[PDB]
Amino acid sequence: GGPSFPEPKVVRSQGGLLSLKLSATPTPLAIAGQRATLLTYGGSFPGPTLRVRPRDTVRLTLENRLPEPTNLHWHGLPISPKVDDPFLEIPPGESWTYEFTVPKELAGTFWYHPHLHGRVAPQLFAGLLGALVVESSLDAIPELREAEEHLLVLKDLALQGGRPAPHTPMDWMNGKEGDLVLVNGALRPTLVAQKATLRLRLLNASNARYYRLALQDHPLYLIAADGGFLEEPLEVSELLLAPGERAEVLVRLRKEGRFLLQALPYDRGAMGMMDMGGMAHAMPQGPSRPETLLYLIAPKNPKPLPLPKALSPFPTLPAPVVTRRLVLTEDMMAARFFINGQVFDHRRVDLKGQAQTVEVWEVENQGDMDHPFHLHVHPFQVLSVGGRPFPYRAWKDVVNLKAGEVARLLVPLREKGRTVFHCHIVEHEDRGMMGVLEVG
Ligand SMILES: [Cu+2]
Ligand SMILES: [Cu+2]
Ligand SMILES: [Cu+2]
Ligand SMILES: [Cu+2]
Ligand SMILES: [Cu+2]
Repeated sequence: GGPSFPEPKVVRSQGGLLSLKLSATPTPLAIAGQRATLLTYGGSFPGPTLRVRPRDTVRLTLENRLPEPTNLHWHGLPISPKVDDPFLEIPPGESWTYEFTVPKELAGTFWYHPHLHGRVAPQLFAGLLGALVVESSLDAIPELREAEEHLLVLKDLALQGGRPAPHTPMDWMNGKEGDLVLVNGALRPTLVAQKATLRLRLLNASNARYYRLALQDHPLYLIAADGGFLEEPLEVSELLLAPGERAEVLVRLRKEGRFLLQALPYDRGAMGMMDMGGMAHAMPQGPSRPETLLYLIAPKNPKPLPLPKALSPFPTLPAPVVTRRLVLTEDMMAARFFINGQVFDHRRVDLKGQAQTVEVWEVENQGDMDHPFHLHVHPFQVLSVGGRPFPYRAWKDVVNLKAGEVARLLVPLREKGRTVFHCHIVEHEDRGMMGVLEVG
C-alpha cells in the first residue's frame, strides 16, 4: 500500500523495555488481493516484528481471543523453559504475561508462534506468527550499517471460503502446504532496492513448505544462521530454508535490472496416493513446482559495499560429556511419527542432562521424508549432516535431515527445567514426533 515492499510493522523496546499486549484473534483482512479471516497477533499477518537488544526486558501479555487454548513459543531464544513454557495452556478469553531478559550474547532473527501440542499446525497455518529481531553492536560496522535491510517472512497459505483451508488427512501425514506462496503476507511483492548491498533477514514460518532460495544471476552471502552470526560471510549459490529455520544474507547487486528471487524445485519426500489397477498405494509427490517469491529491482549503477571480513567469533565449547542418539521414524499411512520408537507423552521425560555441560546429539532420519529437527532453549552447533562437515560455525536450533541422514550436533545445555525437541513440520509434532528433555 505504502512502500513498494511490505514488511510487518516494527515494535521497538523503549528505554530497555518492550512492554506490549498482543491479542490472538480472528481478523478480517485483505491478503493477496482477497478478503479473508485469519488468526493474527496484533491484528496483522504476519504479526508485528519485535525488535530488541541484548539485556532488554520483554514483557508480552498474550490475550487469547481464539475459541481454543493457545500459548507462545519464543522460537530460538535461549531463555528459561519456565517462560518459554511448551506445556502452558492459555484458555479462550484468558491472558498470560511472558517476561524475560534478552540474553547478553545473542543476535539474529527469531520468531514467535503457538506451541499447544496437537493444535500447532492449524493455528500456525491460520496466521499466528511474527518475528523477533535481536540487534547487535555488530550491526554498526559500516558494511552492515550501510546496507539496505529487510525482513522476509516466508509463509504460504491456502484459502477456502475466505478462511484458511482445513487440514486433510493427507495434510497431517505430509504437513500442509498452500498455493499462495507469500512474502510478508504479500503475493510476489516488488523490492525496488535503493542501495547496492541488501541485508535480508529470512524466516521460514511455513508449516511444511521448503524454500530452496536462489536469486537470479546472483550468489548469496550467508552471514547468520538460525540463532546467530557466522564467523565470516559464506558465499552460496542457493540456500535451503526448512520450516522454522532462519538465515541472514547479504546481496551484492551486480548490475541494473529485474532479478527474480525464487523457491526452486525441491523434493522433501511428500507423498500422494495413486490407484493404477489394484494398488491404492502411496507415491512420491516429487519436487515442488518452482515459485517466484519477489521481484528485486536493482538501482542505477550499483556499486555494492565490500563484504565484512569478519562477523562474530564462534565460542570454543567445552568438551562434551555424553552422546545421545535420537532416531526418527514414520508410519505414513497412520500419520504417526516417532523418536526412538515413541510418540510424545508430556508426562514422560526422555532425556536428562546437566546444565552447563555439552552433549553430542546424533539425530538420524530413518524416514523417507525430510524432517527439520528443532530443540527448544538450547541452541546447537551443527558439526555435520549426512557425513558432510558443516561449512561454517554458528548457532542453530533447527537442522534439516534428508532421508537416511545423520546430523551430529554439539549441544551446550543452558537453562534448567523441562523443555521439548520435535520435528518442525508441525503436523508431525502434533502427531507425536516430539520428546521431553529435562535439564538439572
Ligand atoms: Cu518454532
Ligand atoms: Cu517447539
Ligand atoms: Cu494423503
Ligand atoms: Cu509416502
Ligand atoms: Cu517431520
